[PDB]
Amino acid sequence: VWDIWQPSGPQKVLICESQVTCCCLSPLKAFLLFAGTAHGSVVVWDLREDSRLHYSVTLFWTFRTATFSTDGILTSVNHRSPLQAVEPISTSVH
Amino acid sequence: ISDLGLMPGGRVKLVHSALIQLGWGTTQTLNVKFLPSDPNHFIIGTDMGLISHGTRQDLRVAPKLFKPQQHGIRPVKVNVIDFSPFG
Amino acid sequence: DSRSGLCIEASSRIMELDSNDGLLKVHYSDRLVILLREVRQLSALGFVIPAKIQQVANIAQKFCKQAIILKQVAHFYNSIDQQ
Repeated sequence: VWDIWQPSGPQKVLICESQVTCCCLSPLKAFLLFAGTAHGSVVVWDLREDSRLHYSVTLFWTFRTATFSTDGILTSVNHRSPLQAVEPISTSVH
Repeated sequence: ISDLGLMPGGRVKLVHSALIQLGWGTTQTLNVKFLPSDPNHFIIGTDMGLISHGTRQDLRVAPKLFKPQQHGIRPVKVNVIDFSPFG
Repeated sequence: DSRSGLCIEASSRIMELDSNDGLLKVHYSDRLVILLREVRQLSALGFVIPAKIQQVANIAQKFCKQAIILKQVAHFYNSIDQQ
């Protein structure tokens, strides 16, 4: 994660275990980051979180890993089928 | 059950069907794109060279498919879908 | 000849990976990919699909789905381990 106008150097980084694809962002504010896994599961990272309880390194730079993936509690929504695309659906009018 | 953080889950679920007109006999999709204006509308493309239309709320508004002025099949295997960001 | 003969299902292992890292060992990764392409291309091209292919193709879907949920369970466990 980096910005066009910022100087050289990534601003943030997210990490996962399996192949990540089908990535998108939150359209209202930077609260969540979404991605579809190659093996059909869904993940989302908490963007609006301070840097703590994450492995850091010198030269400082700090990584960030935090999500509860659909890999945990079993359900049907996974359908055990690779994902193709994800998109934020701004239809909440309830 | 969760990670050892302060984060939401995935208890909510809704499921919608597709490929009713398209469907060995078992077909698949390749790409989906929703409508920025009314995000309830969307289209889905398939390898068979066709793109279907649908929505979420009223599933009988215009259940048509998109096709060029061609005949036969032409399974061009559509791989990128986008939307013109204008009125 | 060699790929219809009672495809062995994927199984996970933790004995060879006694480092708190579970891994699924898929045996016939090729058969799945081939059959998926097989039926998809024959359908699109307006070609006949032999009965043999459709039987195993439907089976192949079963193996793919099961392999994925096995990965999910392994991933869940591996997450527990990291904690």
